[PDB]
Amino acid sequence: LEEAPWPPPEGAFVGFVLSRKEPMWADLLALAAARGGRVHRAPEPYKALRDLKEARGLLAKDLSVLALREGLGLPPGDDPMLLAYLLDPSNTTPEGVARRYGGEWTEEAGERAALSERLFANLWGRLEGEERLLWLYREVERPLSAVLAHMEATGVRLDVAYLRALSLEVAEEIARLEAEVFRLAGHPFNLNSRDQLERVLFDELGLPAIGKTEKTGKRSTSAAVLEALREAHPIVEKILQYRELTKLKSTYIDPLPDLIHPRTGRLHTRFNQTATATGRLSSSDPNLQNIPVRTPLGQRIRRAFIAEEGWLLVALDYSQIELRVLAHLSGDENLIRVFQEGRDIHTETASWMFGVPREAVDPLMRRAAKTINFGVLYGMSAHRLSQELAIPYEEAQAFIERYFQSFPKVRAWIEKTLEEGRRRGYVETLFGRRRYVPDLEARVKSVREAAERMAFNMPVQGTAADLMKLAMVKLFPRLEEMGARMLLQVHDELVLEAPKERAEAVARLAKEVMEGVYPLAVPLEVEVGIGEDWLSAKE
DNA sequence: GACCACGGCGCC
DNA sequence: AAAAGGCGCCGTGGTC
Ligand SMILES: O=C(CCCCCCCCCO)NCCCC#Cc1cn([C@H]2C[C@H](O)[C@@H](COP(=O)(O)OP(=O)(O)OP(=O)(O)O)O2)c(=O)[nH]c1=O
Ligand SMILES: [Mg+2]
Ligand SMILES: [Mg+2]
Ligand SMILES: [Mg+2]
Ligand SMILES: [Mg+2]
Ligand SMILES: [Mg+2]
Ligand SMILES: [Mg+2]
Repeated sequence: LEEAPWPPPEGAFVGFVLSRKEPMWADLLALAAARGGRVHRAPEPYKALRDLKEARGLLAKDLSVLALREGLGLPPGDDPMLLAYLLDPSNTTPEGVARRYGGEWTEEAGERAALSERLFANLWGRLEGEERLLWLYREVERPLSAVLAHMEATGVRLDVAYLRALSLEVAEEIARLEAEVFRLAGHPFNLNSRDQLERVLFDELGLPAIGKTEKTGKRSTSAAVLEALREAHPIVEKILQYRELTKLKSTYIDPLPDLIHPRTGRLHTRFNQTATATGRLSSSDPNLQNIPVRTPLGQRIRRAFIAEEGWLLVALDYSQIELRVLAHLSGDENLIRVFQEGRDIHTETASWMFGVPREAVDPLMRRAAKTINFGVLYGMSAHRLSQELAIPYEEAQAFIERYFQSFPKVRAWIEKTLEEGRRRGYVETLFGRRRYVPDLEARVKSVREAAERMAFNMPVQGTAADLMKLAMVKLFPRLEEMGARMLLQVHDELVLEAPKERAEAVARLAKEVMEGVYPLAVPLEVEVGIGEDWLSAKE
């Protein structure tokens, strides 16, 4: 390309280099643009940002997030990553996409701009005739990138002082647990080392091995194995308690307060748009899609996520979402009827599990039932189910039979999906998002059957993901108009922040947008809560 | 200081 | 651990 002075003309493709991967934390080291046989390199990258109308190119959203951080309204536009991801969701990195579709991801901005331009050309050509993938690009992925940029640049408020205090309390309880473990072992060792713990449990103490690890075949010390050993030795329960506390402390309580941004005073995640095999988003640096909520300490941590002074959090969560999607995809009359009548399969399963009437089912019990309901749907074994429920194998086997007997057209949809997947090489969501699964034709049964579970899960999980993405794209401009903010997405949940005076109105509108996004053969229902913290907003 | 593979585990 | 699926981050162990 012919070198030309900055600035580029409108429509140019951008290339940029960051000091680190996270756009909220990165220094913009270089900026360039390419169009019409020319490359334009910016002498001063930050000032040069002001010249662009949109970020068009590889990782466009990251540049937009940095621009928004700097107080510039620079929206992301075309991004070859999104085109590539729609063609094949194994396309997740610019290194891989570049190699596959015509170039090399280097560390120079001008080369990145040139690459973006030519990749766009080639990938756009590949989507010619792919009407359904093109619809996803234009109606979902491209506009969603703009929404995600705003979410990333906004961040969420965290009660740092509360977490710092919590750390000190948890540290004292961890000390009590570890001291007991070492007493019971008869000697100290590194309790954080599963290799050292394996030797203590299975060699030094008398305990029976229950299972083996996947890659290296060591005797497992997983929570599932320890659960099976609860009655065998007092050290086991102490280890389980130690694990719960150290997991929460090392992953959330200690690291999060150190990640507050100096300018915004908030915690900023990244929402990765080309990261999963099914079309789900992922969240990283830090992951805010796995904040604890199940246990009492986990709940205390979730309460640290709070609204800005004068604002409230609004949390919205699709009810039984993958079951509703399954009803639509499979067309099972019984399942469709369940949702037309307003029943709750999670509450029903929970009633059976704990042997209590539906009115007696508490939230933790219902959570337990969700694990069981989705476990069974996506192929859990009777053995595993029997162990997790602590019921005889025969009882677990029976539950699985009746589960599918109740909804007969589900297994037929699974078989049809797998057969088409074998022929075409891919399975697809309602909207035509594809996942390639070549191991459907594997000659090794365990491999093939694992592939089958991945394959029939994808249309369900992916359709639910598509629906949420479409809802975000529709909702965002409405929130902007009301002065509200979209903060987080957690798969089938959104967390918004609204001025107190408008929170009730925002909650109502968001619920309606989400429920009416793309009507199915069954109603979509959305549960909504409002609160000063994330935990209180979900109750 | 960094990378990796692994086991393990937090969420959906 | 066991025939649930989908993620990212932890510390360990080993290395570079
Ligand atoms: O926390 C637990 C275990 C509970 C404790 C175990 C027993 C304790 C008993 C104590 C008695 O005193 N389970 C986790 C629950 C959260 C979950 C989940 C999953 C979700 N999905 C998919 C399917 C689901 O539709 C979608 C969104 O998840 P949710 O929003 O949580 O589920 P939902 O939309 O189906 O139901 P809901 O929103 O109406 O609650 O993600 C899965 O595929 N697998 C899961 O395990
Ligand atoms: Mg839900
Ligand atoms: Mg949810
Ligand atoms: Mg209104
Ligand atoms: Mg190891
Ligand atoms: Mg792993
Ligand atoms: Mg699981």
